[PDB]
Amino acid sequence: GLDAVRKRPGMYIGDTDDGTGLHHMVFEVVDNSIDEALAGYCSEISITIHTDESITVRDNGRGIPVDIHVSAAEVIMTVLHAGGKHGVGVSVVNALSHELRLTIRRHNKVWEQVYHHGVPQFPLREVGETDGSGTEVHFKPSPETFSNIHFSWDILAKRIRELSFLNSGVGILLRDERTGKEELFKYEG
Ligand SMILES: CNc1cc(F)cc2c1[nH]c1ncc(-c3cnc(C4(C(=O)O)CC4)nc3)c(-n3ccc(C(F)(F)F)n3)c12
Ligand code: NA
Repeated sequence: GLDAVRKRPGMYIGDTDDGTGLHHMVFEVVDNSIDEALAGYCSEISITIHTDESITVRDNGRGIPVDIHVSAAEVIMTVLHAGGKHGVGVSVVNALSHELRLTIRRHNKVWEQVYHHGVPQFPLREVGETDGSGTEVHFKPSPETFSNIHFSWDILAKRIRELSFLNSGVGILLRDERTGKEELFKYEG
């Protein structure tokens, strides 16, 4: 389970001391929005660095399926092994965040779930009406995992430029609330 991730984090997320693992936290979450853009359902992605060095990734895709009739969203946020025999998954990000809030806008409803170190505080639950669809993940990297909790504008921006070329017409906004800086990365092909 996620306990093993918390015990050997660099094995899952990358080096936790040289900046690799910390920024991989963002890139693992973002990859899901990129997949949603490649699928043709997402045209806007934003990545926000907050003053407390937490991160919000938000997209305007279909939203994670809820599939309650344990929610599908809880499965993808908490299960490490999908079964059987590259890319570690958002469950690793969850395990290594001291708190993470997932908000889904889908099928006229807003669903949310909160976790601490990957452990759900409560089940995914509906909390209101919405007119959009999409997914938002707000995570706070664990300072007990990363001795340096500070994000690098240059590192994120370099990777976002590479990502932008893969999806023409998909805007990726990088917003740094620590400094007031923001930049829209948008490739037109
Ligand atoms: C920050 N945004 C974000 C994070 C994350 F962490 C997962 C997703 C995400 N944005 C998404 N937007 C869409 C999907 C999605 C929706 N529907 C499918 C389905 C399809 O067949 O295309 C019906 C199964 N796959 C992916 C999604 N999800 C990424 C994984 C998953 C899922 F389905 F496994 F839960 N949803 C994510
Ligand atoms: Na949408």
